[PDB]
Amino acid sequence: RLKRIDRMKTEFIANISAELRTPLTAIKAYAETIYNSLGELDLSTLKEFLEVIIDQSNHLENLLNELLDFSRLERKSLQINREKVDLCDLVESAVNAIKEFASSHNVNVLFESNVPCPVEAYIDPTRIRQVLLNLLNNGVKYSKKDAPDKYVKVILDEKDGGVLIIVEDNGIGIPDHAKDRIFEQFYRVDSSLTYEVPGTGLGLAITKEIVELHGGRIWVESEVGKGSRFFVWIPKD
Amino acid sequence: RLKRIDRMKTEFIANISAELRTPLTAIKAYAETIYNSLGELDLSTLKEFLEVIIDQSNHLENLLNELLDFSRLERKSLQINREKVDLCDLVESAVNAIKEFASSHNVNVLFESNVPCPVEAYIDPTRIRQVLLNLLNNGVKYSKKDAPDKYVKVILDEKDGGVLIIVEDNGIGIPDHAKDRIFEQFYRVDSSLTYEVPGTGLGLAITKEIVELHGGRIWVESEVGKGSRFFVWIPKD
Amino acid sequence: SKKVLLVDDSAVLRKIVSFNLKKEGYEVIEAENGQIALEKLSEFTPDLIVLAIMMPVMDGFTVLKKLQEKEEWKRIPVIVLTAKGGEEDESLALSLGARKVMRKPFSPSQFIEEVKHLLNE
Amino acid sequence: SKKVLLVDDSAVLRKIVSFNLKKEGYEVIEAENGQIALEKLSEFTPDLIVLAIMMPVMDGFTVLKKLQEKEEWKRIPVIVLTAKGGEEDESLALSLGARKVMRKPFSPSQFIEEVKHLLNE
Ligand SMILES: Nc1ncnc2c1ncn2[C@@H]1O[C@H](COP(=O)(O)OP(=O)(O)O)[C@@H](O)[C@H]1O
Ligand SMILES: Nc1ncnc2c1ncn2[C@@H]1O[C@H](COP(=O)(O)OP(=O)(O)O)[C@@H](O)[C@H]1O
Repeated sequence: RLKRIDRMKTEFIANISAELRTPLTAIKAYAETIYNSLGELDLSTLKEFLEVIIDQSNHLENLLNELLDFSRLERKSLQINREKVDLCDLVESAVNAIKEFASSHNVNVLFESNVPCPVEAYIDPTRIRQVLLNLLNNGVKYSKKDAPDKYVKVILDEKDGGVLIIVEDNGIGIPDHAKDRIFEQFYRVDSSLTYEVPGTGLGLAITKEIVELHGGRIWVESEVGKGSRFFVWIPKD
Repeated sequence: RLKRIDRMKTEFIANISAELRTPLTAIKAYAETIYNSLGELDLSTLKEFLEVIIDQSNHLENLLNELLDFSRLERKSLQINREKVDLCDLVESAVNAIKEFASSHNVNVLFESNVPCPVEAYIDPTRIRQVLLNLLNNGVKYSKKDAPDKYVKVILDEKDGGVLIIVEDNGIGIPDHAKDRIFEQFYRVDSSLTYEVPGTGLGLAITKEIVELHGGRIWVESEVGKGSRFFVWIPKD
Repeated sequence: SKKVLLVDDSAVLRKIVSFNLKKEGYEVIEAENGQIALEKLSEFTPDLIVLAIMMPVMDGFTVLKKLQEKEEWKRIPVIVLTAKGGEEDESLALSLGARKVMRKPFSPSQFIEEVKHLLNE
Repeated sequence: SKKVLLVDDSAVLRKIVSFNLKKEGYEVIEAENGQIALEKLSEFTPDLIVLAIMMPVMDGFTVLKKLQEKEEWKRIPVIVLTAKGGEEDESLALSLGARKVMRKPFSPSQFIEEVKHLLNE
């Protein structure tokens, strides 16, 4: 079988190291600074520095969870458990979850429904939230570098006997040769507009697997320099 | 050709997640405790809880440096830069660096030179230190579970035109089929005596590559239930 | 005071969980593996057991199983606090009699809310 | 006071380095990316530049190169503080005229020792 090249696994291992090293650097710097500065530290600053440690720990945890979820999907032990969820709350909730990260990159996050709410669906809310956060996160990560009107927008709709979620951005966009590869495990577009962006290339492979476990599909449309639209279709019941 | 199986790569990803999750658990629990207990912590406890954060951070950093070094060995970018080093001093330094870890597992760490000291040699001291730390760490990790006389011993000697380092333990030992595979990337013995021990299966692959880069070799002798001897032979000049 | 048996192989982990349980006024008895834990039940009966899974000598799953096989041990409620992140891991623990499975990394304040809930019914 | 130009794309990182520099009485000017850093040199001449590598818009290797291309800018000492952990990364930065490369994660107290050394000699 032609498959995930050893070159891609090696890059992957390097990329793990790099993405984890940034929060770890903050954890250690903030902790040592507290320890050595307990006399020069006011209470408000002590608390602020502890909050940074905690929040960087949480980011690191999320990154570890990505690795865990990917190993669990590759072994097929990850198995869905559905419920009746209002997609409108779920999306708003996901949008709230990513607010701080989007601000940190000056990206506005929007939500529109083409259909009135609630929008009920028989889905695993945990795993669909995680699909939405991967797409929302990617819309922030791959946003334009220096632009005044950067956004990521979730569009909710009902189509073809299911729910259609579109995540649209005006980011860097994706080259045509990359488009058919972006869902593959470990695949990252390597360009002058992505060299600094941390990642493993697992997120969209996880997302694809979760969506297909729900009997749904995910596809992409993009233009380089303009932006991207990710479409997720999942059956209504 | 026949290579590093995909099941092994999946296990590896799962193992990364697990080994990193333990220090991260301590970082976040200790940080949140401090943040939520500032009225309930005396100063020596505050400082002790900060030192935990810092020391757990340092362990996580070592585990990232393993992934990094491994990626860099797989790309030939890892240069060795030799120098005249007293190995007696290097070994004592490595023995010191592991003492706390060995104590946490009730493992005594010993050093004997079969030859008078100094034992000078032309080696990269950072890379050899790291070889010694990987072997010492493994002697602790794979030590017996409940025994009053657990040890890891470094024996230094000069032989066949080079320096011979033996790391001996009275641990769990290695079964015969496993012996030909323990140096392979991602390989861990999976048994009822290893299930709780964290690791990636990269350490002896890194160690073997570093040793070959010095023009040396590494081999093992072991008996299940008795223990193991790792032999590292590197040319003196 | 309520008595909690804390079973985990990490001294670092036991220390922080013990600190948080003592903030509430609970007494704490520590065991570093599952066999040690079962041996300590010969000296006392805890109001709650906090139990890790991945321990040398005797793992948590074995502990939960042995707890169900004695009448005097079977009624003690157990919170499993574990890095074992799977749904199947959790289902196994609950089917072995655990009252609650909480994952690591954990929130100390969430953990203590759950402890209180189990101790107060 | 000595003035330090702090160049890094992480606000979290800038904050902790800034705190530790201001503990020593230094003034700190911050820059989010390499291009911003070079623009702020029209306003002042720092005594030291603390520089990351992986930044959008303009990376630290381009920054180091552009710093050597102007006589005014070329004698400002630069400590590179970076996650780039390779020997070949370090050699490249030193060949581009950095004075010192320190790896991340770093010790704040070791970093400050090196800052003081460079600011005095
Ligand atoms: N919204 C987007 N805009 C541009 N490129 C993107 C977008 N989302 C994903 N990509 C590309 O798809 C690749 C795979 O994405 P993902 O699997 O989420 O991995 P990662 O984000 O860790 O690289 C990314 O590296 C990036 O090149
Ligand atoms: N001293 C030892 N005694 C017993 N087994 C060992 C010893 N050192 C190494 N091993 C075995 O060799 C395997 C490979 O070791 P290593 O490459 O260091 O990886 P890791 O320690 O992450 O598993 C370990 O999983 C273990 O089964």
